[PDB]
Amino acid sequence: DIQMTQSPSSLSASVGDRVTITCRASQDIKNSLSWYQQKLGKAPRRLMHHSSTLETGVPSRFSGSGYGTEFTLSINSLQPEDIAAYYCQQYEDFPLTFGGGTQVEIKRTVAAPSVFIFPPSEDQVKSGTVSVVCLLNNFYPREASVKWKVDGALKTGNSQESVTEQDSKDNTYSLSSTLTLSSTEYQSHKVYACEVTHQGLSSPVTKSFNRGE
Amino acid sequence: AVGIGAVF
Amino acid sequence: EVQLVESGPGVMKPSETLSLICAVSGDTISSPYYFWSWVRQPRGKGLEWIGGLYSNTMDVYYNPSLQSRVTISRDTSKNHFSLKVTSVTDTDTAVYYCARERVVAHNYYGLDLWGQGVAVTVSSASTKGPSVFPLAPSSRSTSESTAALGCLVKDYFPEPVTVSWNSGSLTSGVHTFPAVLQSSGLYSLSSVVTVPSSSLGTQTYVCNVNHKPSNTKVDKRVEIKTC
Ligand SMILES: [Ca+2]
Repeated sequence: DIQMTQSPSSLSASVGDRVTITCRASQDIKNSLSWYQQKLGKAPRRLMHHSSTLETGVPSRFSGSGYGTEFTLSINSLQPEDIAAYYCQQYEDFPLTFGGGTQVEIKRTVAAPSVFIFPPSEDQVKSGTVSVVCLLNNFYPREASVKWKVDGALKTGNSQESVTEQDSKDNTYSLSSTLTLSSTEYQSHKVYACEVTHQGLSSPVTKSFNRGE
Repeated sequence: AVGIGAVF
Repeated sequence: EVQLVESGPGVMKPSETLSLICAVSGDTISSPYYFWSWVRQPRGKGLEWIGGLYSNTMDVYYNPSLQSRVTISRDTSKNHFSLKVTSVTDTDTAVYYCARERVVAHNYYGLDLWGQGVAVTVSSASTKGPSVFPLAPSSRSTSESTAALGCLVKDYFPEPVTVSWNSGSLTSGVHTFPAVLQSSGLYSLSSVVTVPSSSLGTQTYVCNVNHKPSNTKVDKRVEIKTC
C-alpha cells in the first residue's frame, strides 16, 4: 500500500515540444522509482530506474528527476515514435505499485474527416438484426460529435463508437459509429442519416440514405 | 529497497 | 536469443482455475540476481503487479489484493515460472505478462525481458466464429473521389480476429477498429479501406477474416450493389 498518483491522465503536444508527466507517492520512496513506456498492444519497456538512470537504448530526450515523494519524467523533443502510455512504478516496498498511467498524443494540424455511411445489405436484414455504419476517416483532433437521425429525429441509445489509435504516419484518427437495430425497427423507418460536427468542418456534414433504394 | 532495487 | 514465452489457455468459465506458464529459453531460470514478476492489465486500464520472486532465494511475494487466490511458483528442471489463480471471475479478465528484470546492484549487464502477454477472458460464452457482412461503397461522386468500403465482423468469441484485404496485398488506408463487447457476451468490429473510386470497376476487393480461436476463415467480396 503505497499509492502512486500520476498526472495528467493524458497529454497532447506538437512534434518538438517539451512534455512532463508527474508522479507523487503517498510516502517517502527515496529514489526507488522507475518509468515505463508501453506502445499499443505491446509489453511495457522500462525507460529508467533509480529516478533518472536511463536504460540502454533509450533516447537521451527522456529524462527523470525527483527524490522523496514527487517525481517527473520529461520528454525534451516529443517525437511521433513516443505515442504511448507511460507508467511510474515504485519499488521501495512490496507490493510494487504503478501510477495510473498517462496517454501521450501528437498535436498536428486540423484535418476534417471524410464521412461515409453504409446501409445494411439485404443479407444483414435477412439475419434479423442490422448495423448501420458511419465512418469518419483521417481526421484531427479527436473530438467529434456524431449524431444519428432517423426519419429526421435524433436517435440516442442504440449506437456505439469505436476509434483507432493515432496513425503513426499522419497522426490522425478514424472513427466508426454503429447503429444496431432489429430488422423490424429498421424497416419501420425510411431515412437514416449521420450528422458529423468537427473543428475541421465549417458546418455539420450529413450523410444519409433512404432505405430500400 | 525492493525488487530491482534489492540488495543482498 | 534469450526470450520469455508465455503459454496457458486464456478462455475460462467463471470460477475455474487460471494456469499460466512462462518459459525462459537461451538462459537458465536459476541465473542469479533477477527479479521475476507477474503483472496484469485489463483492457484500457493500468498495470497491477500480481507478485514475484528473486531468482537467488526461494521466497515469493504476493500483492495482498490477490494473495488469497494466487500461487506463484518455479520449476527449475523445466525452466518454468508459473501463475495459478483460483476461482476466476469477471474481474480477472486481462492481459497477463511475466517479466525478468536485473537486480541492478548485483547484476548490471543481464537482460531485462518480457513475455508477449497472454489474453485471459473469463466468460460464460462459448467459442464462436464470426458472421461477416460486406459494407458496400456508395455511388461515385466525382471523377477523382475516394470510395470507402469495408466489412462488419460480428458475433464472435473470444477475441481476437484479424482482417486483411486482398490476402494482405492491400494495406494503405486500412483501418480495423477495436472490438466492442456486446451485452450478448459476443464481440464485433468493422474493417474499412479507402480506395480510388476509379478502381472500383477494375479491381476486386475481398476482406479475409481469420478467427484463430475457432479455426475459422471467412473471405467476403465487397462489390457495389446492383439496382
Ligand atoms: Ca485512411
